[PDB]
Amino acid sequence: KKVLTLEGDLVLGGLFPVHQKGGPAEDCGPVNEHRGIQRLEAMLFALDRINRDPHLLPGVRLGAHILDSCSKDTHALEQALDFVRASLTAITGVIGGSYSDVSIQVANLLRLFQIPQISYASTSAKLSDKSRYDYFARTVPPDFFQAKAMAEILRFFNWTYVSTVASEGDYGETGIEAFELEARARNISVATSEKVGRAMSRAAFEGVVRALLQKPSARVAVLFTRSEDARELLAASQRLNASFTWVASDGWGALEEVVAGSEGAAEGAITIELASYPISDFASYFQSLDPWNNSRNPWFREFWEQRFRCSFRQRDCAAHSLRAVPFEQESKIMFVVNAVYAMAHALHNMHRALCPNTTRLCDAMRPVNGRRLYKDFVLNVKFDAPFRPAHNEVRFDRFGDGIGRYNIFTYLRAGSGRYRYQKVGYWAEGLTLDTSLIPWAS
Amino acid sequence: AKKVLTLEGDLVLGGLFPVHQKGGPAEDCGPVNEHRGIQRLEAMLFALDRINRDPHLLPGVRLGAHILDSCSKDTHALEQALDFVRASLTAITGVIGGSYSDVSIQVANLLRLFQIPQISYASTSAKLSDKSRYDYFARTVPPDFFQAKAMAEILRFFNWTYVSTVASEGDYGETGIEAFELEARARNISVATSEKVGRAMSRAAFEGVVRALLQKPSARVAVLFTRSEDARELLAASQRLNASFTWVASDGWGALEEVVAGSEGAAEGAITIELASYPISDFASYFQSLDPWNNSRNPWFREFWEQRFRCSFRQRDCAAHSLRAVPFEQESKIMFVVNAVYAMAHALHNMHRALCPNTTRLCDAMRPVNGRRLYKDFVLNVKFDAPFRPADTHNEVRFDRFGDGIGRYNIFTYLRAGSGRYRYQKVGYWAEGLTLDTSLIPW
Ligand SMILES: N[C@@]1(C(=O)O)CC[C@H]2[C@H](C(=O)O)[C@H]21
Ligand SMILES: N[C@@]1(C(=O)O)CC[C@H]2[C@H](C(=O)O)[C@H]21
Ligand SMILES: [Cl-]
Ligand SMILES: [Cl-]
Ligand SMILES: [Cl-]
Repeated sequence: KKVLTLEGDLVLGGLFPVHQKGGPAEDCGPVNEHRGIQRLEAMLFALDRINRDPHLLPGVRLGAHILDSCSKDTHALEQALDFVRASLTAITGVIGGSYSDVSIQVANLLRLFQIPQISYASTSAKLSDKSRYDYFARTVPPDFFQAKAMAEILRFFNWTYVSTVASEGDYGETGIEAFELEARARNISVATSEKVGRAMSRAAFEGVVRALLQKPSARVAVLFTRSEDARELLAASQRLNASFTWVASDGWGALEEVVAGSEGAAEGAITIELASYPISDFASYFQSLDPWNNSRNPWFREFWEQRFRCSFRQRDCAAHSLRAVPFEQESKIMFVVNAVYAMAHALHNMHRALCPNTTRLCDAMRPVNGRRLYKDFVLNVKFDAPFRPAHNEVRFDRFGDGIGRYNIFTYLRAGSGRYRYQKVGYWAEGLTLDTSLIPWAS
Repeated sequence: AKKVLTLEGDLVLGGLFPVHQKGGPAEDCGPVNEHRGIQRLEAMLFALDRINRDPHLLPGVRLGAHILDSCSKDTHALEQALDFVRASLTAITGVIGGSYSDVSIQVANLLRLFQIPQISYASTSAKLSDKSRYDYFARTVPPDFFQAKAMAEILRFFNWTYVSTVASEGDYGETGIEAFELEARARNISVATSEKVGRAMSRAAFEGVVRALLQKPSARVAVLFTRSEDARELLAASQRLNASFTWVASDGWGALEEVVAGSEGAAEGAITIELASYPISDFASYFQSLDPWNNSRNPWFREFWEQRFRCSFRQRDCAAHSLRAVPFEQESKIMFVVNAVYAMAHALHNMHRALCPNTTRLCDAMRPVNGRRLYKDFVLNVKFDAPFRPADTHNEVRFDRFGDGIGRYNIFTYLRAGSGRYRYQKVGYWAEGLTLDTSLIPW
């Protein structure tokens, strides 16, 4: 498989779902544009800015070794061998992965070589356990909080009889387990609990929907699903003409790919995303990307062909521009940039203590000690989030986690007939909803 | 800790045993583990000696060992298991173990990256049957769907319809109880409460579990899918709180003495399960003849001796003891250990017969052994009479399509015998249907 490599004095590993999961034979399927390509390019954008920052590692260039997880933990683990083979390349730290199952599988390999790891999207509560994930940190909070936010949405609307659907794996199952605990504490009962396996068919999704219809009093379906599972569930529901009030986690969030083609089935859905903002300079950087000037990204030409349904062989790709089309910044881009900066700040603070007389890598950091870097620097960073709007701070808590803050969205059909996500609320140690923005709310 | 049991050979087999219990929050390794630790490790060494003398099983190919200690911890086991792959980055042809499902899964994730076949003698988690994830794993034991079905059938037989469940956190406990619950539901069995035992539970936290179970006085039956230490500590807490429960426990508790020792009263009337087996021949004699001077090959034996006879070698006079003098109860899964080692030798033998026909020695075609072909073409197709089987038995060793063993279990009850001593009695079995006889059950 191909790899993205950038030269530096210290090299940061990267892990992203550049491609979707493949079919029954192949590990890798189509290019994953939003949570794959954009997130990868956000890490490249962050590295470029750090490398030109006079106040952050002025004498230490940050390189990269970025791998594709193909949205599959076993494939991510096979790729993750490149990070450790230079110990039986030299990787100082790893940024990634996205999926909780990928981050857990990778963390269990990285800790064996004391490589620090910072995830920008893995929300599984299991990852908060430092006796098991002692080299793991994340810029995102655990789903202990997300599950409360979802139980409280149901409690506010008095939805006391609901069904649940969880993605098989750490994320979905432990997320739904936390949701169900939090719902029972607020006297919300569960009609049925469905599961979506890691290799389900389109007909098997229709089975899930039929199973949810077997309890007609439960109109509210609570999802702790991966985007693809939310997408297929919704497509199955459109096909069987089933109507549900969806309440879904960040896996769905405010992704257009989830609802595209099943807008009618999704209408009225309440979704959650981790509280974030779009990073302004990232948008001009991404929209400038060009298949002729972006050779450092080995998956960019395959992304271009898919996005613009063109062929470089057929010479019909140049007519397209990311400048000439609309740009929707993926919700967790801020978390990617914060993870790269958190690692850069940690190495900078380590450099200040270990190399006081030079801006260059002194012998004390040849090589970088993984234990010290994680325990005494990564966990202790505290800085103002870069490219933030006119206020956020990057830091890790005692479990190496981010802050439990969430945005609440609703999926609606506007007066024009066009569909959109609309921010209707917020959760941060308590629920705040603006019912005037929810079309079906009284 | 960092001791490794090494034995030279033409082909080296990796080994993995919980030679020590898990330590406290500051140490990876705790006290030496006699029954599921020392005895199983010794059973592998016993099998290797007997294979290495056998003229019909690899006559010109000596099998070596690289045996590691998991310390009953999946993170520790995996740090140790790097030894198995550091060459492929001495060469390891296949691996025997581990015991705990979480250990076996963690190691299988690593070994498959290097196409290293693995055979467990005790990990029963259904997750391990998934060949999209554990394509180099096989086992001499069945997956826990069968154990969980057997448990739901035991309840249904006695009309125990409102019950409680206790699971050790992880892929053995949680998935075992989850399977049990689906089988119990279909048999009109309800669940009062479901408790989880965390990996770092305190004496107070176990008492909290007992009180959580007491909050439902209608449910006197508690179904356990727990690791032996969790069951030991839950019984200890029940004894402390004068709590009375009808225990229905998986192989984790099984027929272990250590689980019941000191909590006999809280344990009395327990229905426990173990995988169907027999004590093997020659091993009882092999184990009892072990001394701190002849057994230098096992670096953990002196520490086992010190624990067993409650003495110290530094202070001396530990020597004036013998395993022959003390009684010997062969650990229930010793047969699975020997079967796993023999399964690998037979797969290696059959591969040798096909790829090296012109010599009894290791030819080029097996220099190195191709792990993918070893697993797919030979390990999955082994079929042989179980070594050291008892008189007038037709036990065979084989694997199904997915590398799993056959769902056959023995059912036990924990009772006070006529001599006043507390003990486990065989009162039934499950092999595609429940057979138990009420007569041997005192209640
Ligand atoms: N929070 C998730 C997880 O697996 O931990 C759910 C699905 C996938 C989300 C994302 O990449 O934005 C990440
Ligand atoms: N069957 C178990 C498992 O973890 O899969 C339960 C606890 C431990 C048992 C044993 O070593 O005898 C093994
Ligand atoms: Cl990923
Ligand atoms: Cl083990
Ligand atoms: Cl245990």
